[PDB]
Amino acid sequence: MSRVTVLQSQLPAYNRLKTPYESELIATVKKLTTPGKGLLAADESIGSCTKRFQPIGLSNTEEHRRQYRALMLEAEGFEQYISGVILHDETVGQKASNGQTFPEYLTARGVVPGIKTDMGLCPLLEGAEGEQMTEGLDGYVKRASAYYKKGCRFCKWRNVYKIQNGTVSESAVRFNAETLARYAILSQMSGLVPIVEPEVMIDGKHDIDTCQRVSEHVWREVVAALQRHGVIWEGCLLKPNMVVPGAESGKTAAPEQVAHYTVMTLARTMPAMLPGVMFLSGGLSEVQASEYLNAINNSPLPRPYFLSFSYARALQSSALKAWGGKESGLAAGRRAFLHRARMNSMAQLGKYKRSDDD
Amino acid sequence: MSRVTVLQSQLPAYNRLKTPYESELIATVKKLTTPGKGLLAADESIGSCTKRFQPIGLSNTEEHRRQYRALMLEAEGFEQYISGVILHDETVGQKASNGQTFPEYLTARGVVPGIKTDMGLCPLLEGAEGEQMTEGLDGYVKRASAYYKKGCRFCKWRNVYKIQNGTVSESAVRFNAETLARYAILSQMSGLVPIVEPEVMIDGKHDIDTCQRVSEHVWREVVAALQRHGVIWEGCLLKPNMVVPGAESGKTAAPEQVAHYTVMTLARTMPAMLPGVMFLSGGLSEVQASEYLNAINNSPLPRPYFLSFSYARALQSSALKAWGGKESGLAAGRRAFLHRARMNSMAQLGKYKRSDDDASSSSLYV
Amino acid sequence: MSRVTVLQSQLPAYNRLKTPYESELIATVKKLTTPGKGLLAADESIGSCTKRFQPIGLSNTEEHRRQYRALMLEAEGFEQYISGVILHDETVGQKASNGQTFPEYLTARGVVPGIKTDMGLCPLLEGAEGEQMTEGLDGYVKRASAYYKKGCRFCKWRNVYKIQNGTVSESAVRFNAETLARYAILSQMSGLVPIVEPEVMIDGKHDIDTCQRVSEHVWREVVAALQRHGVIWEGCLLKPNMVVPGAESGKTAAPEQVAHYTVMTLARTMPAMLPGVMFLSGGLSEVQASEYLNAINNSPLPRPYFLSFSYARALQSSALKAWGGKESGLAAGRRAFLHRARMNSMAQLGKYKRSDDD
Amino acid sequence: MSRVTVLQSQLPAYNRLKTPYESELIATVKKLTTPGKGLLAADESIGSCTKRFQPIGLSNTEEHRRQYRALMLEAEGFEQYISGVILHDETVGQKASNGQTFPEYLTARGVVPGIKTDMGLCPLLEGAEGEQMTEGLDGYVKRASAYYKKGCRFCKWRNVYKIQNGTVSESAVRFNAETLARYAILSQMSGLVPIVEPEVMIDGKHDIDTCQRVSEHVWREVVAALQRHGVIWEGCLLKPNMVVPGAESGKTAAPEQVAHYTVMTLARTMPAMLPGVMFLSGGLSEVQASEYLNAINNSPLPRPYFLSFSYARALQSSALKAWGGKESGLAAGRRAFLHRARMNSMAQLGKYKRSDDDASSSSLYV
Ligand SMILES: O=P(O)(O)OC[C@@H](O)[C@@H](O)[C@H](O)[C@H](O)COP(=O)(O)O
Ligand SMILES: O=P(O)(O)OC[C@@H](O)[C@@H](O)[C@H](O)[C@H](O)COP(=O)(O)O
Ligand SMILES: O=P(O)(O)OC[C@@H](O)[C@@H](O)[C@H](O)[C@H](O)COP(=O)(O)O
Ligand SMILES: O=P(O)(O)OC[C@@H](O)[C@@H](O)[C@H](O)[C@H](O)COP(=O)(O)O
Repeated sequence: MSRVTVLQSQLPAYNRLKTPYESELIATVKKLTTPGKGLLAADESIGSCTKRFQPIGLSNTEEHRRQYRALMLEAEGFEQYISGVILHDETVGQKASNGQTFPEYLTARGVVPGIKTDMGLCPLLEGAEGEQMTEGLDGYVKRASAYYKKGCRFCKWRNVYKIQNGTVSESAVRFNAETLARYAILSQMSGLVPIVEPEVMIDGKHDIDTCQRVSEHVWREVVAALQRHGVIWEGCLLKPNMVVPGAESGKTAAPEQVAHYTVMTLARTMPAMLPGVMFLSGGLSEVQASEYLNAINNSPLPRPYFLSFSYARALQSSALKAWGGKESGLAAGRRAFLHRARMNSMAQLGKYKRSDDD
Repeated sequence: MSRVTVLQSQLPAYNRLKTPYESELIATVKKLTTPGKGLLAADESIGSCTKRFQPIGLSNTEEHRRQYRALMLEAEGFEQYISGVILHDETVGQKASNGQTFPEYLTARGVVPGIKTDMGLCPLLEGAEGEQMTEGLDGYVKRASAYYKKGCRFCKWRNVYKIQNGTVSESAVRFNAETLARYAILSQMSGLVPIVEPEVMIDGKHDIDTCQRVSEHVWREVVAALQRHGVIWEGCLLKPNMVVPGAESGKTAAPEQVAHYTVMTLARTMPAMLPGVMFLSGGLSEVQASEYLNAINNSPLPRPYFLSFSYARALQSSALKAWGGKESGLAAGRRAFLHRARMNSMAQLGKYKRSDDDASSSSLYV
Repeated sequence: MSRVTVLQSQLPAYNRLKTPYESELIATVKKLTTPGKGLLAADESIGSCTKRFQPIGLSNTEEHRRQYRALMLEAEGFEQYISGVILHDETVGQKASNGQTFPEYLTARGVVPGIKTDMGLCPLLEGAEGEQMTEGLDGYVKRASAYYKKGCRFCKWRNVYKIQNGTVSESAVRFNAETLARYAILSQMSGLVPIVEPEVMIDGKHDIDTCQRVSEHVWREVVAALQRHGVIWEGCLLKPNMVVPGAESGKTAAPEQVAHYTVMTLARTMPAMLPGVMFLSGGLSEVQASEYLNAINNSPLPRPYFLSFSYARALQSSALKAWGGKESGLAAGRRAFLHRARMNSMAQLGKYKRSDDD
Repeated sequence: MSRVTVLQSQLPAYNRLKTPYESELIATVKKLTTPGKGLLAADESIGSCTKRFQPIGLSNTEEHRRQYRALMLEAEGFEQYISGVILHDETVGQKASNGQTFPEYLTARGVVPGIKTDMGLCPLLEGAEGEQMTEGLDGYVKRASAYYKKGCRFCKWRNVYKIQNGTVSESAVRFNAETLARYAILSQMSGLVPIVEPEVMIDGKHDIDTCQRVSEHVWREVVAALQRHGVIWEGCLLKPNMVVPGAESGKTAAPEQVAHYTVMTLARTMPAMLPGVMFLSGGLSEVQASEYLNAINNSPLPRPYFLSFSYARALQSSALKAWGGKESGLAAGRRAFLHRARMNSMAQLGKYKRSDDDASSSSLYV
C-alpha cells in the first residue's frame, strides 16, 4: 500500500552504534584480552582508601594515595601480568616518580590506561529498601572525551544488586541494566572500551544456588538492555561477580563448583561474541580469587570468551601489608604484589598451583 | 513447591511509589486543575531570553530578566486566570518589588510556584540524526528538595521528539519515555508534582495524520514507562503538544479538527486517572492556542482529565511587544497579558469567543 | 546519509489494526453500551451446565440445555435490561420456539447476539502451580467468520489469574495478556467486537488491598499487550472482576469501598477511550453484584467508560431455582430472572435500592 | 516494610522450566550434536510432496510418500552421517520394509526420530502484507506426548520472516519470537528437544548486509522470548538460515563471506550455552549448502556451538532425481543421497573438498 522513504537509522533493525573509534576499540579489547594477563582495579574512591590504609595504619592524604598507586604501578615487570589498569579520576592527573602522568607511565610500558567513570551508588528510590542505582550519565561524553585525551582507552562503571530474601526487585533489575547499557554506548562514542560491571553482591546468607539464580536473572537483562541500545559487542567487556555462596551463609564451595556455576550462568546469558569477562574479586580471599579463576579456565563448559581477572582487593591485600605505607616497605610490597599478579596470571592460563601459595 | 519470605516491595505488583508527600501532591494537583485556570510558563533559559529580547531590542541582563518575569508575575489580577507559574532556576532566587522572592510572592497571591528542573536537550547519540535526549537526573533529589524549601510545589521537565520522514526512531521513543518516567518518580519523592512534557515537535512538512500517529506512539510509551516506574497517577500532570499539521506542511487545521485529533489521541493512550493535561503552544499563534483549547474543551469525545494550557510563547508574544522594555509600556504590557490570559481562561471553560480576540495573529514558530 | 523506502505498515507507529468492519464494530459497541442495559452471559460449557443442572435435578442433555437457554432468551421483557447475550457455540445453532435460530430471534427482538470464542483453560506450564492459560487462537478467524455469518456481532474470551500468597507470576501476567490482545485483534479482523476478560479470581484468603494490587498489575499488562498489537480501542470492551476481598478471607466489603477500589483500579490502568467495562459477577452473590455495580455508578472517581454488567451466575441463580427445570415452573423462573435483570438495570443507572431486594 | 511468603516459582528469577525430562533431553542433544553428523529434514507436508514429485512425475499418494522417505531412511549406512531425522506426521506411523515403524527402525539403527509439530503458515494479520505466523500451539502437549510415546525424542517448528524493503515489521519480529519460545517450552515439557527455526527467507532483492541486519534483529528477539519463557538452553537447538544475499539480488556470496556474516550474526545474538545450530538449506544448491557449512566450520570467529546441517532440499534434490520414483532407481538414488550426506558430513568437520563433489549444482530455490 502506502510507501514512505525513511532514514535507515530510524528502522529498529539498524540500531547498532556507529563510531569512527570502532577500529581502535577492537584493538584495545585485543590488548585487554592478552593470554596470561588481567587488570588491576586501582580506582578506590577517597573513602575506600581510608578502608585500605587500615591494616597498615596510614593517613589518607592525596600524596599517600599517589604513593599507594605508585607502589603497584612503578613495580618493575608488572606489565608481564597486567594488561590494563583501572585508575581513579585523581590518579589520572597524578605523576609517577619519573615525572610521567600515570597514564603516560602505563602507556609507555604497553599497559592500557583505564578509568572509573561512574559517579557512585545512590538509593534506587524504587523497588526494595537497600537497593541502589548508579549516577554519572549526565555530561558523560564531555568527561570521557577529556579522559581519552589524557591517554585513557577503556573505562569502568559499576552497578550493584543486593540479594535480600533470595531475590531482587524488578525495578532494580530493569533500571540498573538500562543504566549500564546507556553507559556502554556513551563510552564507545567517546572512544573508551566499556567494562560493564553488574555486581550481584556477595553480602547475605544465600547459598550458591540463590546466587546462581539471581546472577542469571540480573545478567540476562543487562544483555537485553545492551541489545536495545545497540552496543558494539566486539568493543566491550563484562566484569561480573563469580557465582559463589553468600558471605554470611557459613557455607563454602569447591573451586570446581564455583567454576561450574559461574561458567554455566555466563554461557546461559552472554552472547558468544562478548570478547572477555574480567571477574571482580568482591569479597573472595586472595587465594580464593586465584583458585576460582583457575578452575574457571579449566571448565569443560562452553566459554568462547576470554576469562580473566579485574581484581582490586585480591591483588592488593598482601602488597599493602608488606608495604606498611613506608618506603622501606616498597621492595617487599612490590614483591608481594607481583606474586599475586603471577598467581592470577597463571590462573588465567589454567596452570595455577595452590602449593605456590603455601 | 519451595516457599520463601520476601519483602512485598520486591514483588512486581507492589511497585507503586511510596511517599509521605502523597496528600500534598494531590492537593497541589487540585489547585493546578482549577476551572478557568492554566499555567504560565516563564522558564525560558538565559539564552532563550536573548530570543525574546531581540524584537524589543532589550539588553539580556539579570535585572532585565527579572523585569521580564515581573512584567507578568506582578500584573495585578492575573491569578484569576493563572493557577501556577513555571519559573526558571534564576527566577526562584529573585525578589519582587515588595521584597519577597517570587515563590513567596506567588504563594501569598494563591498562585502555586513551579520550577523547570531539567538540564536541557542534548544529542540522543542513538537512533536518527537530529534526535535529542534530556539530562538532569543526576543529583535531582538534591536540587528538587532545595526548590521545595523555597516554596516550589511542582516541577516541569521537557523531552522532545522530531518527526522526520513521517516517523521517529524507537531509540528515541523508548529512551525519552524512560527519562520522563524516572523524572516523575524523583519529583514525587521530593514533594514536587511533576508535569511530564513529551513534546512531539511541529517542525517539518508532516500533515495532521502523521502527527496523530507519532503522538500516539510517543505518548503510549511514556505511559508504559510511567507504569513500570510506578508513578502516583493522582499526583502528576501531562504537558503534550496538540495534534496539528507540521509548520512547513502548507496546511492549517480547523479548531474542530485539532480538537478531534488531539482529544482522540489522549484518550487512546492516557489512563483515565491522569488528573490533567496542560497543553504547550509549541509555535502556534496566540489566537490558535486559544481557539484550539476552546474546541478541545467542546469535544464530544471522552476526556475525564482537566484540559487546560501551560503556555509560554502563546502568552507572552504581544505582551512582550507592548512592554518593549521600558517601565512605560508596563501598563500596555500587563494589559496585553491579562487579555491573553483571559482568552485562554475562557477557552479552558469552552466559552472562548473569537470575536473578542485580535483579528490578527502570526505563527510563533521558529 | 542513507535512506530507504518502506511500507508504512512496516513502521512501529503505524500498527493500528485496519479492518473494513471498523464502522460496524463501533456501531455494535454503541448498542452494548446503552444506559440501563447489560449483558447476559449464557455461554456455559457442557461441563458448567452440569453444575447448573445438578442442583435442580435436571439431566444434562442437548435438549435440556436448549430449554435452559430458552428459559431466559424467551422471557419476553428481558430485552429492556439486556443489550446483548453471550451464547455458547451449541446454542448458536439451536432454535427458539418460533423456529428461529437464537441469534435470529435475538436480533429480531433488539438484542445483539454474541459468542464465547475461547476454547477453555489449561495448565500454564510456566510460573506457579495452579496458574492457567487459555487456548483457542488456532483457526480462530475461520470460527469467528462462521459466527459472523450466523448473526453474531461480538464475542468473549476469558483468561484467569489466581492470586496465591498475595501475588501472581509474571509468566502468567505476560502470557495471558498476550493471549487476550491477540484474540482481540483476530476478533476485530473478523467483524466481532471483542470482550476482553482478564478475570482475577476471588478464590483465596487475600484481602481487598491484595486484589487491588494484583488487579492493577494484571490490567496494566493486558492494556500494554493491546497497545503492542494495535487494537481498535473504540471497538472493544473490558470484562474484569470487581475489586473485592477473597472468598475465603472471611471479610466483607461495603458497596462504597468496592466502588472506590474498583473504579480507582480501572482509572489507573485503562485508556480513557475504552468504550465500556462490563463486570463479571465471579462468585459474588446476586445482591452483592447489584449493590456493588450500583455504588460503582455513583462513584465520584473518573470513569469516562460505560460501567455495566455481563453476568452469568448473578442473573441465573434465583431463576434456575424457581424454574426447577420444569415447564410448569417457567413463569416463576422468568419472574426471578426479570427481577434480577431489572435490579442490575437500575444498578447501571445508579438507582438500585436494596429495599427492592427485601 | 512488610513481608510475605510466596512460592519460589512466583518470583521472576526462578522461571527456568522444570521437567523430569531434562536429563533425557540433554542426552538427546548430545546425540544430535555428534561431529561429522547432521539431520535429515524429511517433514515435507502432503502439499509439499506435490512439488517434489512434480519433476520425476510421481503421484502424490500415501504409498508413494512412504517409499519416498524409505528411499533415504532405509539407505544402508546413512547413520554414519545422520544423527536424527525430522519426520512428517504420517511417516511417524508408517512402517519400514521389516514391519516396524520408522521411529522403531531408526532407533534400532542408532538414529534419533524427530517430528515436525507446527501446523503451518498463516497470514500474520498484523504488521505488513506478506508476513506470516505459524499455528499449532493449541493441544500441543497432547500431540507431542503422543509422538514421544511412539519413539520421537526431538521436534521442529518453523516460523518465517520476509525481508521487504530492507526490513520486517516489529509485529512479526515480536509475535513469531513469542510463538517459538512457547513452542520450545511446551516441547521440553513433553520430553521433546525443540529445534527452533526462525527462517529469514532468501527471497528478495536484498543484499547480504540487509540479510545480516535483519537476521541479527530477528534472532536476538527469539532469544529474548526464550529467556522470558525460561527455556532449558542445554536442551534445545537452533535451525536458522545462513546469511546470504537475496535470491533475486543478482549477487552470489563467496563461501568465506557467508561464513563471516553468518557466524558473526550468530555470536552477536545467541547465548554461548546454545548446544547447536543446524542450518537450513533454504534454497541454496546442494553444493552451496555444503561449501558454506564447510567455510562456517572454518571460521576464526567465536562459535562454541556445534555447527551442522538439517537440510531437506540440499540433501534430496539429486537423490530424488536419481530415484525417479522407480524401484530400479533406489540404488542410483541412495548413492546420490549417501553422497550428499557424506559431503555435508565432511563440511561439518571443515574437511570438505570441493573437488570430491559435483561440478555443477543448480539453484534449489523456487
Ligand atoms: O567504592 P569505590 O571507592 O567507588 O571503589 C569501587 C571499586 O573498588 C570497585 O568498583 C572495583 O573496581 C571492582 O568492584 C573490583 O574490585 P574487587 O571486587 O576485586 O575488590
Ligand atoms: O528553550 P528552554 O530554555 O529549554 O525553555 C523552553 C520553555 O520555555 C518551554 O519548554 C516551556 O516550558 C513550555 O514548553 C511552553 O513553551 P511554548 O511551546 O508555550 O512556547
Ligand atoms: O467455564 P465455562 O463453562 O467456559 O463458562 C464460563 C462463563 O460462564 C463465564 O466465563 C462468563 O462468561 C463470565 O465470566 C461471567 O461469569 P459469572 O462470574 O458472572 O458467573
Ligand atoms: O512446506 P512445509 O510442509 O512447511 O515443509 C517445509 C520443511 O520441509 C522445511 O521447513 C524443513 O523442515 C527445513 O526447514 C529444511 O528446509 P530446506 O533445507 O529444504 O530449505
